[PDB]
Amino acid sequence: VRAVIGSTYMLTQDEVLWEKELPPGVEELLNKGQDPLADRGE
Amino acid sequence: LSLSAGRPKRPHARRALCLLLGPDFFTDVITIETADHARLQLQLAYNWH
Repeated sequence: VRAVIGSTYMLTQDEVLWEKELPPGVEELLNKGQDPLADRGE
Repeated sequence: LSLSAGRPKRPHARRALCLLLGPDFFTDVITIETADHARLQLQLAYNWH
């Protein structure tokens, strides 16, 4: 499993999409960190 | 910018997309106490830039 990044891409033969799984609570911190201002305040 | 505003300047009471950098003032209410143990509050104004 690798990460293809950049141009548009067509998965060739023998390629399938791999899901990346995250530890509990990291996913709630990824999206809040776009503007976590008032949270950072208190 | 999450900034402070209010009477006694509570924090995070204002949101700003720009930084005000011109000559201006903001006022605050400050409660102090003298060496005679008499408590008395103040009203100030801080001209800044």
